[PDB]
Amino acid sequence: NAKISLQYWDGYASYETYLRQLSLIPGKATDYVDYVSPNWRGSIGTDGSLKLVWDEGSSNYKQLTNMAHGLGMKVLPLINGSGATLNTLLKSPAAREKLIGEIVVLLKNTNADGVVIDFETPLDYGDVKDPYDGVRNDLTAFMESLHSELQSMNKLVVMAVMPRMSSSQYWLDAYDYEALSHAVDYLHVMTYDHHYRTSAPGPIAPYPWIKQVLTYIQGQGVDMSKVLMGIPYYGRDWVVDGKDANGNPTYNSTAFGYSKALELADSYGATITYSKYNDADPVGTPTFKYTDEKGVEHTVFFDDYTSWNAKLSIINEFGLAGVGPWAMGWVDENTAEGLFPLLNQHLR
Ligand SMILES: [Ca+2]
Ligand SMILES: [Ca+2]
Ligand SMILES: [Ca+2]
Ligand SMILES: [Ca+2]
Ligand SMILES: [Cl-]
Repeated sequence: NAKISLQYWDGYASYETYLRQLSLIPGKATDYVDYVSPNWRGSIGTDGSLKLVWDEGSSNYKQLTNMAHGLGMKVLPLINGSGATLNTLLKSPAAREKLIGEIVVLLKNTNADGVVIDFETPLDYGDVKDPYDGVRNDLTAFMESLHSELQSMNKLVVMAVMPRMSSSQYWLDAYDYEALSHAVDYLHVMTYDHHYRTSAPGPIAPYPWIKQVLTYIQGQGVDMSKVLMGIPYYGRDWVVDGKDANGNPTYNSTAFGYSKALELADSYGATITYSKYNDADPVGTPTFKYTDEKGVEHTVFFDDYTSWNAKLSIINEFGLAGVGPWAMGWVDENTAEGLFPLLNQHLR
């Protein structure tokens, strides 16, 4: 009954932030977390070169990894990219070789346990009709070359992919989900940010929407026992920040953790309500509104222990491998007290 707990270690360029996040994991560490994924990515180049967040010969990477290893966890450095820079790279077979080589020397000069690839949209999808042109096959070739290489080193490969809902979403055609699922050990479907920073307010990851995404992914024929679902630790506070050139109201928002949301609702005396996404949403997502001292109306959507628990149940419905939440930086001591036991109940 043991499921995979992949935690994202978003310390960015701050060595102390990495340490502070580990220290926020209580009891026996392996009872809550299997893998930790640090975003040690500084910049990825056209030619496939890789630049990390600190100086060249820094001992930070080795020290942080031995730290996590001492706690019984495994480390999978997050390699994330997007946009034009990543499109040129994958197009070039030399640049693909180059990046993989940089990954190889990283896992050697760190003794890490593998890598989480996070190549996000925008990605070249070419013509809309043709579902097979663009960077799609070049991306697959990268994953297959990486998988072949790292598995020789007895290292793990996890790939974070965009949450596709249906066939009409042509801009996601870069992800050959079936072929990709065979080039990884785990497939992390990032089922969150259904509502984002400048969109209309709403649940960041509604219960029926996650199931909807996973149903599509299942339809592509991927092995669901290799799929890690996604869940947000953060919420969002939306306001109307103005107008566009055509007079249309524009939204903007700030992201925060579970604790901040509670303090907010308490400060303004707003009552929290579970927003049911539709008739197929039993528990729902917590939400509230308030008006600040400047007269601006705010709308908040976030996740508590109640909604988190309902969404984690999807692991049992689809027989998933586990969950990859984003991210530990959104968890403070108050949140951690109830969140980690909650994780242990579902991930055992
Ligand atoms: Ca992301
Ligand atoms: Ca296309
Ligand atoms: Ca199509
Ligand atoms: Ca208008
Ligand atoms: Cl943001």
